[PDB]
Amino acid sequence: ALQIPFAMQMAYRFNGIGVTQNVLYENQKLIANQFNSAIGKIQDSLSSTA
Amino acid sequence: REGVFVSNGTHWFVTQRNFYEPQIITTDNTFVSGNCDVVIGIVNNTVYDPLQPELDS
Ligand SMILES: *[C@@H]1O[C@H](CO)[C@@H](O)[C@H](O)[C@H]1NC(C)=O
Ligand SMILES: *[C@@H]1O[C@H](CO)[C@@H](O)[C@H](O)[C@H]1NC(C)=O
Ligand SMILES: *[C@@H]1O[C@H](CO)[C@@H](O)[C@H](O)[C@H]1NC(C)=O
Repeated sequence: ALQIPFAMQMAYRFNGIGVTQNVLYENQKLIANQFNSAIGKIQDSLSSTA
Repeated sequence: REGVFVSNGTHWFVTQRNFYEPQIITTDNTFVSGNCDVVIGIVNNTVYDPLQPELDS
């Protein structure tokens, strides 16, 4: 395992889908909020029904 | 442009990400986008322009 900062791992995952990494760093707060919100929907999806 | 920025402690370099081979940071190892204010953890360092010595002829 080679350590890397999470926002730099996400830049290399963005380059992997053909979106240039500045599109992450210029939107990092938005992308973090969208991810944190989407994990929040998983708790509701699994709490409200089996 | 494709790589990582890294530092040995005093100098900044760009490398390919799967094998340490440090290159001097230049306007053709890199690409621009926008002002410095937007990016978390950006650092102040000089980018070398390879045209500057040649156009100085
Ligand atoms: C970092 O690399 C440069 C390469 O020119 C060298 O001059 C410098 O001494 C190095 N610094 C350290 C802390 O090893
Ligand atoms: C990284 O961690 C250190 C120590 O917790 C902190 O001072 C620094 O602000 C963090 N980096 C960023 C980009 O905030
Ligand atoms: C980076 O360099 C600019 C120009 O010298 C300066 O205005 C700015 O305050 C510097 N920022 C840091 C974090 O040193």
